[PDB]
Amino acid sequence: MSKFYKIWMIFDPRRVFVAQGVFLFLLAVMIHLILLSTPSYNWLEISAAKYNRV
Amino acid sequence: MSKFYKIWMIFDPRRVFVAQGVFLFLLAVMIHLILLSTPSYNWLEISAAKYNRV
Amino acid sequence: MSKFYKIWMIFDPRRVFVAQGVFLFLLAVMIHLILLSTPSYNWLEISAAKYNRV
Amino acid sequence: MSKFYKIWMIFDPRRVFVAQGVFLFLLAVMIHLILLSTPSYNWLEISAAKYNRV
Amino acid sequence: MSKFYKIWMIFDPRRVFVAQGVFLFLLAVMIHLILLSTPSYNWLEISAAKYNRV
Amino acid sequence: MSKFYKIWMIFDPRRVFVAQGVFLFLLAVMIHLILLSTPSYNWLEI
Amino acid sequence: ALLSFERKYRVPGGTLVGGNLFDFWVGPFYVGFFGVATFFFAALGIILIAWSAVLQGTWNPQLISVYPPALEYGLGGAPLAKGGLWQIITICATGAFVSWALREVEICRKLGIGYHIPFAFAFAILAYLTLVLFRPVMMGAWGYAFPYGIWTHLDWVSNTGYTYGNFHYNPAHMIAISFFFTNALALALHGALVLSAANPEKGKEMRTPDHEDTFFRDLVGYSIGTLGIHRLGLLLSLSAVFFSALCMIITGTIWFDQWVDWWQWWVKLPWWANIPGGING
Amino acid sequence: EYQNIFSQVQVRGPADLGMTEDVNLANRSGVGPFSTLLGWFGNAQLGPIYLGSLGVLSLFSGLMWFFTIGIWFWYQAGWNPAVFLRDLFFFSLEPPAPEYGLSFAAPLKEGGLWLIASFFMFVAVWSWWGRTYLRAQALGMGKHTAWAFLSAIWLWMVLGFIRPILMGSWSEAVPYGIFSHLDWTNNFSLVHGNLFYNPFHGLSIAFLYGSALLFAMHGATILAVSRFGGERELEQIADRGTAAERAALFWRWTMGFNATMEGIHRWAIWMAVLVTLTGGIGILLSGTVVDNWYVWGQNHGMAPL
Amino acid sequence: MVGVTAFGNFDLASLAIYSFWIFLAGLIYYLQTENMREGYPLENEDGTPAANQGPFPLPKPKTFILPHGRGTLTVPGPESEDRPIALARTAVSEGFPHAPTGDPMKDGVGPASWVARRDLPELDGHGHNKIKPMKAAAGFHVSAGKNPIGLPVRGCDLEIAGKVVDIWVDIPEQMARFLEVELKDGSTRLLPMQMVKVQSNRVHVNALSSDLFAGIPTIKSPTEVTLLEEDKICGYVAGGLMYAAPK
Amino acid sequence: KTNLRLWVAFQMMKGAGWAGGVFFGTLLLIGFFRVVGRMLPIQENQAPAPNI
Amino acid sequence: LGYTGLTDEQAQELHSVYMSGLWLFSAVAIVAHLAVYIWRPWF
Amino acid sequence: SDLGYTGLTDEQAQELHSVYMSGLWLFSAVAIVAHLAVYIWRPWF
Amino acid sequence: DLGYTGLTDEQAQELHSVYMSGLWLFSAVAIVAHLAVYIWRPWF
Amino acid sequence: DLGYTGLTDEQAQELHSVYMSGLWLFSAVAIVAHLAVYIWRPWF
Ligand SMILES: CCCCCCCCCCCCCCCCCC(=O)OC[C@H](COP(=O)([O-])OCC(O)COP(=O)([O-])OC[C@@H](COC(=O)CCCCCCCCCCCCCCCCC)OC(=O)CCCCCCCCCCCCCCCCC)OC(=O)CCCCCCCCCCCCCCCCC
Ligand code: BCL
Ligand SMILES: COC(C)(C)C/C=C/C(C)=C/C=C/C(C)=C/C=C/C(C)=C/C=C/C=C(C)/C=C/C=C(\C)CC/C=C(\C)CCC=C(C)C
Ligand SMILES: COC(C)(C)C/C=C/C(C)=C/C=C/C(C)=C/C=C/C(C)=C/C=C/C=C(C)/C=C/C=C(\C)CC/C=C(\C)CCC=C(C)C
Ligand SMILES: COC(C)(C)C/C=C/C(C)=C/C=C/C(C)=C/C=C/C(C)=C/C=C/C=C(C)/C=C/C=C(\C)CC/C=C(\C)CCC=C(C)C
Ligand SMILES: [Fe+2]
Repeated sequence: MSKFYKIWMIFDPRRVFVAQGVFLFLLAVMIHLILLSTPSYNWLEISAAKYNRV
Repeated sequence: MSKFYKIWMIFDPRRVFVAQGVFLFLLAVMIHLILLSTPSYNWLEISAAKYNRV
Repeated sequence: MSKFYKIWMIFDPRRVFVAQGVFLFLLAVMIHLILLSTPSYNWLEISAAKYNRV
Repeated sequence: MSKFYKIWMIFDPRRVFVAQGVFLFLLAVMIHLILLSTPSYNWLEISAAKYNRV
Repeated sequence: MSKFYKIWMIFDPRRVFVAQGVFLFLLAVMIHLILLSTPSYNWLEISAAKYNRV
Repeated sequence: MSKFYKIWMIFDPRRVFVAQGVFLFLLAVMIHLILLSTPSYNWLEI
Repeated sequence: ALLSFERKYRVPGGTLVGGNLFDFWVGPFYVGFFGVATFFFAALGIILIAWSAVLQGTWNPQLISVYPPALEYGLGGAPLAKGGLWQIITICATGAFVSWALREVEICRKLGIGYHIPFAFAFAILAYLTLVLFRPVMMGAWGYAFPYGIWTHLDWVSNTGYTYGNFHYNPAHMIAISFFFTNALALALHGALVLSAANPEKGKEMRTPDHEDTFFRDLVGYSIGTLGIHRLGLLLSLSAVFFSALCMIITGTIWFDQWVDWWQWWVKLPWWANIPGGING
Repeated sequence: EYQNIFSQVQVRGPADLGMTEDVNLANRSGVGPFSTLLGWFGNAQLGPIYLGSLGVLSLFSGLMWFFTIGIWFWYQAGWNPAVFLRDLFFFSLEPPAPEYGLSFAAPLKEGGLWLIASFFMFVAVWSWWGRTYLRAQALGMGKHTAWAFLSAIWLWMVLGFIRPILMGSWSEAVPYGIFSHLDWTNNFSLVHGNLFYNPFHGLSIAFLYGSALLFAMHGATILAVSRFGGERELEQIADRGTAAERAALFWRWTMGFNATMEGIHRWAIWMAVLVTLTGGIGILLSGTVVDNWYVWGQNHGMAPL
Repeated sequence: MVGVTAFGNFDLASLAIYSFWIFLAGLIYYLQTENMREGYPLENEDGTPAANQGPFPLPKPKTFILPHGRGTLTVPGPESEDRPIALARTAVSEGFPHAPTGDPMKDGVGPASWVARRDLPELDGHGHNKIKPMKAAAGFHVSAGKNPIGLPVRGCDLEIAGKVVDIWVDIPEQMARFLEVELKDGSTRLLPMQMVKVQSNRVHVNALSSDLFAGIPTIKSPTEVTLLEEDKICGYVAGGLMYAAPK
Repeated sequence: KTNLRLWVAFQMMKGAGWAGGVFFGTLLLIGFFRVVGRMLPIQENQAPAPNI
Repeated sequence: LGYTGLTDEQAQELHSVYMSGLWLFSAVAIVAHLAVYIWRPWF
Repeated sequence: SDLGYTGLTDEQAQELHSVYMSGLWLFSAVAIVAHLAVYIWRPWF
Repeated sequence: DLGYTGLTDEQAQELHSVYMSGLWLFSAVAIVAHLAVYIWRPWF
Repeated sequence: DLGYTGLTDEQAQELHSVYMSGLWLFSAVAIVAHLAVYIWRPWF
């Protein structure tokens, strides 16, 4: 549990950091687009309906 | 979190700066295009309605 | 901010200058085309309507 | 601004001159074509309408 | 104005003359075809209509 | 036209003559085709 | 400007037309007589595409289309706004392609290499001329050629194909498709093999051509070799293009009906034509 | 005048058994016969071939798939050899009817035999992929062939497995026949609007044409510099010679930029894997995301409104 | 998901196409930088580093480990010609040809150029020489073609220049690579197999006139040929196409 | 020089003759295709216009 | 970490001239936007 | 120091820039006159 | 002093003089042609 | 003198004289042809 630092002697930090960055960005973009295509969580349209911007 | 500077002992600053510039520009363009595609928050059409330009 | 000049120690000035010129020209052309696509900011058609030229 | 001449220490004059000539010609052609696409600035059709030539 | 003759310190006249001939012929052909495309200034059709050749 | 003859100290005259013959022939063919496509001036049609 | 080894190769000779005239480089490009011709024709064709876009009334590069003359003009000239711009652009394209091939010939003989590349390019030029010149001439109208638009020439492909029903019942068409698929497969295999030999597992020496031969003999029991694979690549590509040109040249000229109906000569062969079973019986 | 298309003299020597890096030599066969006909164009030697566990698995599964389709064809002919030869190219194993969904309850005649054949094919293809990977590994080479094959497998899996599952029906899959899968291709285009207006379809076609273009260019270049021993590219990578420089300078003087003796193969592998990758994506999007590609093109600036 | 858009007309297909455009730009950048491992930095016509170098930066070095203990190769790396070039400028401006100072075929410039490759023979997977004379090869014989041994060799001037003595064979590929030609003075030269046309009664060399055969570079060992010697021979024979056009 | 006049004329004519030979050869090829299509039954069976 | 071969003084001078050019470009752009906003505001 | 990548000295760069600016101002003056003529003939604002 | 093409100062001056003579001749012909076209059929 | 082509001044003068004679002959023939066509069928 406290020996999780041992992972850095098996993976080199460069590849892990690049892979993690790409993964995190793509996951966040996908989640945002999923929320944006759902009418109940499209915050732009919610704001449009709340303030009568139509 | 103080010693975040040691990232530059792992990542070449030349590659990171180019990648970051490309990423930031593409993200800004994407968000602006999202806003232009929304009938609200399209500042050009908002002003056209506000000043009776149609 | 007082040390932003060291980017020229990181990046070669002439490659940056060429890339910057291309980027600025393409950005300006993009914005002008976006304005010409908008009926309420196409200055040619605005002048056609103003002076009644058909 | 008084030291803008050092760009010729950065850039080779003849490559810049060739690129500049190509850029200027293409820009001029682009603008002329854009004007000819507009009904209210196509000077050939403006003269056709003015002198009643069909 | 008076020092423009130094352009021949930058460019060998042979390649310049080849490029200038190509450019001027291309431009002239462009303009002639542009005029021929329009119903006005198509001198062949203008003459046909003027002399009722049909 | 005072010193135009110095063009022959820039370009080799044999090559220029051959290339000029090619250019003139192609230009003549281009103009003749443009004339043929028009309903008038089509001397073959008439 | 120059590559580290380029200087010893730039020597005065190998031209077909002209001499020291036009025997120079502009940056990396070599510009002979046919370099000048190619540049003129290409620039004129591109500016004429732009002017056709102006006449059409669209600036969307995916909506720009230059249509050939209508069928009622036959093989004669047409007005510029209606069919003539397409004809001038076709002439410019043919000139640009031929001048490009001849420029490649000049470069080849300046470098002392064989003329395999201009020959291979001439194959593609001939396929283009089959679609745009030979088939329209045999069918008797410029209106059977395709338009110059990114998505409208796909409309030409679809209409031409569906005139004869499902078009991949054309037999030469089947041969051409098989050649294209085999070519893509062989290109993938060849690139992968050379890269796998030059980039072995980490920390190992480069592999030899013996290792490549061994790999393919282990996999499929045969290795064609290096000379063999390059010969095979050239021949597969050229055969694909040749059979595509053939299948289009026979389509509106010798054949006139559904190709699926062509495949019925085999079924109606006398010594099994009436046996009652299966699909066609 | 000699264009190096066909060899003019042919020589033979002792057969080359191959390298022994850490390949299990007990799983190799003997060398086959030399063929003069093949030797005119490439190598004459046939074999040896490596057969291992995955070779056995792939051969058994592929033979069973082939035999299942063949026995179904023989059944459709009524066991008549004349009808079998006449209506070959017209027989077809069809997937289950649309009303069965993804279920496995379809009868043998109405799509169950198609499921059996498909299972055999699945096993055969994946074991062959594993075989390519392991044959590369035994010789100490990189796994580029396995990844290119993985691209091809991606398109195959989308056509036969992934897309039918997302659509919720085995009837979406491709039948096993010569003319029937051509009919399937045409009907797939007709049902989904016009497949020409699928952008990934266009990209796939661009990369197929590009494979033909790049392969013709590269074969011609290597044959043109083969007078300097340019075909021996693995050595031209390690020790650059006049062949590589002449090829690079030809393409540089022609189109303004060139490749190396290794970068050109990088271009090659990517040009092919891209046709198959973009094709897989374009087929996956059809019917699950876009039902009418022409209308999609109209809404996306590709077709006139 | 048919008709589900996050904004505007942007659905999973639009997301896919834009993601692919980004991926394709990145892939093209990678492919060009990988192609930039030979011939860079760009040089002036006088040998100095050019002012301009291009839109793509030079890639990080990678090392090849050559087999049979031949060493390593790190590219990109310092690249030098390591041979004199007998060419003179025809113009002060750049972009014009360089004219040969002496005999181009002897000097090895133009289409007659060669590269300073390693002075060792090419090896096979087992360490033996890749290319051997068919006499020294064990069990090799001509199988199905016209056997060139004993045929006269005719140059581009339609004159006899020698006779074929042996065939040099690529042992792993099992293909003929060179023809060994004995001249009138009892000396032998190597001719690339790709540059000769073997006819019924003769071998015809279109690239090289009969007198120029004596000028072909020789091999210092009768039993093997190195990479450098192969460069010289192939470059000479190919340069004959341009530099033996008269006669 | 009269020889100079004839030499310039000969160079012009060489260029013009090569251009004319190429142009007329293309026309002869077009005529070949036109004739072989005239001998074919295209008139009886004409395809509809592919361009719309 | 020179990375380009420039010294400290060279980098300072190049950045000074670059910033002069950037401020000139920005001033022209600001005047253009002021003119457009007076002519036809977008807020 | 020089920082030059192009081989020009300081005086050479100054002279080249002077001539280039003369040409640029001539081109700009011609363009300004052309725009004035077009705007008088047919204003776009 | 600056040299890229091998021309001296006098050579450049003479070449530019002849080039400008040719340019002015071409421009004069073009001006006459435009005057004729504008009289025949003005475009303004 | 630049002398990229190896011609002297007198050689260039003589070559240009003959070239101009040929050019004027060609132009005269073209002028007569245009006069004939314009009389037969004017285009203005
Ligand atoms: C999201 C969009 C934007 C994304 C990013 C945008 C940012 C900018 C662009 C960045 C991208 C630049 C790409 C350039 C990379 C250069 C690669 C290279 O050639 O060599 C370098 C490097 C090694 O070079 P080397 O010097 O030769 O090494 C030799 C070694 O010494 C010894 O050899 P080795 O053992 O190491 O193997 C060598 C091999 C090593 O290559 C690999 O390892 C590839 C691994 C397989 C691909 C991963 C997907 C497989 C399916 C997932 C299941 C397994 C995951 C992988 C498991 C990893 C285990 C290691 O390297 C190669 O050269 C291979 C050349 C050809 C590879 C072809 C790959 C075909 C993939 C088939 C896909 C099937 C499913 C697709 C599903 C749909 C996807 C859209 O190879 C790689 O890094 C391969 C890159 C793999 C990319 C996969 C394709 C991605 C598709 C996305 C398309 C865009 C999205 C469109 C739809 C979106 C919908 C929303
Ligand atoms: C009316 C018909 C439709 C149409 C419908 C389709 C459909 C439907 C599809 C295509 C697909 C493709 N089409 Mg389309 N197509 C049309 C018109 C065209 C035109 C044209 C000029 O008009 C062209 C050039 C193309 C070209 C293409 C290809 C780029 C693409 C296939 C890639 C490939 O290699 O697949 C061939 C390769 C494979 C299928 C991979 C196979 C891999 C497996 C692993 C192999 C296993 C072998 C097996 C075990 C057998 C063993 C044999 C023994 C070992 C010997 N089409 C029109 C619009 N086309 C595909 C695509 O990707 O679309 C996006 C597709 O699915
Ligand atoms: C869609 O958007 C639309 C098109 C509507 C509008 C968009 C508009 C924007 C994007 C266009 C932007 C254009 C750019 C910014 C314009 C820049 C123009 C400048 C750069 C042109 C400058 C030209 C200078 C030339 C004319 C100078 C020439 C000098 C003489 C010809 C030669 C002098 C050189 C001397 C001789 C060098 C030798 C001296 C030494 C001592 C030897
Ligand atoms: C869809 O979204 C829309 C388009 C609607 C909106 C999106 C907007 C966003 C995404 C656009 C973002 C744009 C970026 C962020 C703008 C940045 C602009 C800056 C970077 C431009 C700076 C330009 C500086 C130039 C003008 C400087 C020039 C300096 C002189 C020309 C030369 C000076 C160099 C000297 C001479 C170097 C030599 C000195 C040494 C000593 C030799
Ligand atoms: C779509 O847009 C449209 C087409 C409607 C309109 C757009 C128009 C714009 C984009 C067109 C721009 C056109 C350009 C900028 C026009 C420039 C024209 C100038 C550059 C022409 C100059 C011609 C000069 C030539 C005629 C000089 C000829 C001199 C020879 C007759 C003799 C020279 C021989 C000397 C030099 C020998 C010297 C050697 C001794 C040893 C001294
Ligand atoms: Fe290869």
